[PDB]
Amino acid sequence: PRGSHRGGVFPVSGLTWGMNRPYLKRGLYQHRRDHIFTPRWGTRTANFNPSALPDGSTRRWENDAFKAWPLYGLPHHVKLYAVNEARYLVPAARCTAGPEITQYILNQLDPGGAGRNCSGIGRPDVRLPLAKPAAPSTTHLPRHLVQIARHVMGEAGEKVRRKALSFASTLSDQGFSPDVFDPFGTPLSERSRIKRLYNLVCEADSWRVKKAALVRDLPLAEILYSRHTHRLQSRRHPFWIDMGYKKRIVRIPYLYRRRVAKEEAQEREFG
Amino acid sequence: QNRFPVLNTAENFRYWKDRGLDRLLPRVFPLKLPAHRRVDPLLREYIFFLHSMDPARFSIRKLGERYGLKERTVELICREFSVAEFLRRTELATPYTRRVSREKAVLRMKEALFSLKLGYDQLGDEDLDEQEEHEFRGFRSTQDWIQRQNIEVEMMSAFPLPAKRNPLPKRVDVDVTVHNTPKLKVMNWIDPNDKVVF
Amino acid sequence: DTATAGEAARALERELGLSLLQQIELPGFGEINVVHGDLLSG
Amino acid sequence: KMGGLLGNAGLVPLPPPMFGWRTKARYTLLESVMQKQEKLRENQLREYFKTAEPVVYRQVSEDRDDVEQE
Amino acid sequence: AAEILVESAVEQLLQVDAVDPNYTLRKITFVDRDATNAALLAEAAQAAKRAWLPEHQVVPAPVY
Amino acid sequence: LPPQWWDCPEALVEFLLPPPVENFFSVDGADLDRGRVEAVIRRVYTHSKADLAAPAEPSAWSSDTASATGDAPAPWLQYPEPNALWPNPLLHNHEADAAALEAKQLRMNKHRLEHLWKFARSYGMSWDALDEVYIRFVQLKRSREAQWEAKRGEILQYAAVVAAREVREKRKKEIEEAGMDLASVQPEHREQMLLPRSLYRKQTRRLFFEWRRSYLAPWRPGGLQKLMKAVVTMRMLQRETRERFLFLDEERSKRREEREEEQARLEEELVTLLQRQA
Amino acid sequence: AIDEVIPEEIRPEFTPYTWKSPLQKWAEELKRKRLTSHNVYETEVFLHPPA
RNA sequence: UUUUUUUUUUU
RNA sequence: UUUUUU
RNA sequence: UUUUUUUU
Repeated sequence: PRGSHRGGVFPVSGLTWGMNRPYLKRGLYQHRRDHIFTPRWGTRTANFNPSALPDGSTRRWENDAFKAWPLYGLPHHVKLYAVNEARYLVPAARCTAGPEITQYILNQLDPGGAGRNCSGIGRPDVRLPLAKPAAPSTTHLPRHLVQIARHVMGEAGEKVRRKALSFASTLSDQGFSPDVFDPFGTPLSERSRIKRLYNLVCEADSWRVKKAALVRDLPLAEILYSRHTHRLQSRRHPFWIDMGYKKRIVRIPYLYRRRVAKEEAQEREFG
Repeated sequence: QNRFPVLNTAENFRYWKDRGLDRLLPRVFPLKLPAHRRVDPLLREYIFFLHSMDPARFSIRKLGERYGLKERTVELICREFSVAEFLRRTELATPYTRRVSREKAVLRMKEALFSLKLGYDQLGDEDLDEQEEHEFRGFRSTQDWIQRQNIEVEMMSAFPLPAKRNPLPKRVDVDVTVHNTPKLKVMNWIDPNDKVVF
Repeated sequence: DTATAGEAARALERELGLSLLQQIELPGFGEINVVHGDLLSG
Repeated sequence: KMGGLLGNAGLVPLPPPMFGWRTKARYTLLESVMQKQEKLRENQLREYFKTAEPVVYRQVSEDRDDVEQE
Repeated sequence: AAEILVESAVEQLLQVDAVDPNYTLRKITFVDRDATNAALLAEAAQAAKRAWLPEHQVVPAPVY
Repeated sequence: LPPQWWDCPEALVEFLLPPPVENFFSVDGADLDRGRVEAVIRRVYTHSKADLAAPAEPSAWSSDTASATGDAPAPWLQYPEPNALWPNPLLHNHEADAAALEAKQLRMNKHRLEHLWKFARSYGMSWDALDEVYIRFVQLKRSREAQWEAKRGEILQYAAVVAAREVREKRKKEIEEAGMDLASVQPEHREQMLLPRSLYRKQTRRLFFEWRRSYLAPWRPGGLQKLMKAVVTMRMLQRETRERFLFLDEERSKRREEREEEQARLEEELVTLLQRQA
Repeated sequence: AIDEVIPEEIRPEFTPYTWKSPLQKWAEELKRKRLTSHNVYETEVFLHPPA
């Protein structure tokens, strides 16, 4: 069997011995959680309530509680996301190439096809915030159905419905096609949000920060403080571990009273 | 030196990560919580009722689509609700005095604290089906266990290069049930390596 | 040799019956629900 | 003993039990009684569901008696 | 998508969501050209039949 | 009001006395009478007229299938009413074609009725209709919560004097039984002994919560299901009736407008009837 | 079909439709109003009661 | 550390 | 036996 | 809101 440890029995926190130090005697000190970085997402109350009427007015929030339960609904993220959207789609915006080259660029920037949820950016049937007005992309529409439909639609939907604003702007998309258009007044508005860039800005709030030697030292304790991966695992039986806490309930208070008993009595008879 | 404006490059991989002296810096992180507990308790009762009323019209999959819940998550809501109600109607014991491990006790405290700060969720926010996306899930994701290699080296040429050797599936033994009786359970051992089926 | 099944597996399926698709019939409400797959404008 | 176990699995014909089958005369009548009792018990529980009461007292000391199925 | 369609057909026939039953529609059929798709569709049918008709209600042996 | 709480102001009445929850009626047998149940079924059957009828299937009759018998003890079919509707005889609508057609229709309807419950079991409210009520239920309850919060100070201050009349009286008896007399005690300690700071704070907190716990409708241990059970069941009775008489009681002499409002006011009658304490 | 993209603020999540269930419309309405608040939502409070 | 399950990557 | 407290 | 924090 394996009993007591045969070795240095170095501490989990990684501190040295000696006088005027946290640790005095050599030991493991596995129970000492104070030295270990832990969050505080709860709340603490006061020791005395001066108010006459019993009320929970002593409850206070913790500093780490605000960041422990965030919400992706704050207003100051949409503005930043919109700006990054324009800078992320610049490769295809200034790509004065054919449809084959433009399509490939958009595919890498946003994976989308059959059986996948795409953002709809770049598709002919989508509204985009273009710098200047431009006509829709009516190149993909059939020519046989539009020509036969232009006569049956009538004057109501041939010169006042869509053609009244189909050539108001000088610029156009995919060349020009005055013959082929959409007589019906179907507005292709609305869009969809991205799943890659949106998830990055949302998580940005979790990494924000608010005779001396030239070069600052790097104590070992620092490493183990935050990181929990490099820390030795527990080996003692759970039963013993749990019993240690119970022992301290009545032991600890006695030590505090024993110290002040001598100091207080000395002053009452000599001082 | 090179142009590649995308979000799956070597430098862009694992965005918002400490690379340098900031690794040792302490940082607070959000506390995870299961979806089946963040939903409004009120809605849980409603969902359970439907399930128990008409399983045919209200199937496990159809019920979760309206409220945006996964097939696995919705199953736990009915199971956890059932037991809570059973002990109350029968006058056996109160939920608060119920015996349970310490792992669940801490979870209950987080659930109450989650709503006290933000509030309960009226409707779940999760996708029913998965989607193939580039994400970092552990250290076993960015590794090839078949060829046992990290760096792929290939010849640079415009002409068609010969393809690589495809892997074969691993044949393992399995078991099936043929006859089941209250006093006996018969099973069959399948051996895919046997040439003769018979 | 240990990649594909032999001739024994193929022969067994012929006898077991594994080598108009579906019909959901409800007496009183719905006549029949046939899922036959074929050409429409053939 | 090996034959009996294999018989239930359907691999081989079921072997006869001890003393044969023709002598099994009293067991046939006894088995019918057990089967009849099971069917009769079913009829009893039918009525319960209509007025299921988790808590049922009695006219002795107002004692509580819980009911649970399995 | 397959499960949606199949599941929807059955309800129409029975007219569950109707205060006043008006039996007019008593014939629903599905036609698919693709062999692959056809096969898949069949599978869906099977699942639909389960949990609806009392003659095809399965139950695990341990709980049965 | 109770004699103990006789000092309650006008501004604090509705708090301790929760109103009777709008139109919350239940259908469970725990709060129903023989007379009421009979009346409700009668009111439904009165739509038509008949004298002669035939037995029903859902009544023993050499039961052989697990379809037409008592269902499993689910928390949707435990309340009393449909056991008194299924076994009901097949009523008529009121020579040669006048009788042959009437019989044929009834016989045909019989078979469909039988299988109505065989496949499906929920033919009441629609998906949106079910959800509609739910929305409103939450909304109405949210209001009460808001009120409480606003009136926090009022409630707490009120309860302070409540505990004074109980702690002082209760402590007086305890000292008399335990102690001997309070005549030789210091006057300064007389007030503290009768109203200690421990019991006063503990009783006030317990009494403060007493006033709370209103709106017991959305109660976890079977408090939500009660509304749903009583809501959905309404539609089921109507449907059942119609099934029996599909094409034998009306000659299609009304449009959709009349039919839509015909079943509107009908429900009103039922709710009043069942929801009554005479 | 793409050109110079101008940054524009949109709220695809809060977009009522003719196919959404009644419960979804209700749930989204309350959530939208909470994020638009500029007096309570965008504030930090230490104590729970207004002390 | 799973009520009605003898099933469950429970954590 | 006390203190705190959705 | 439960003999909750609280510990043979």
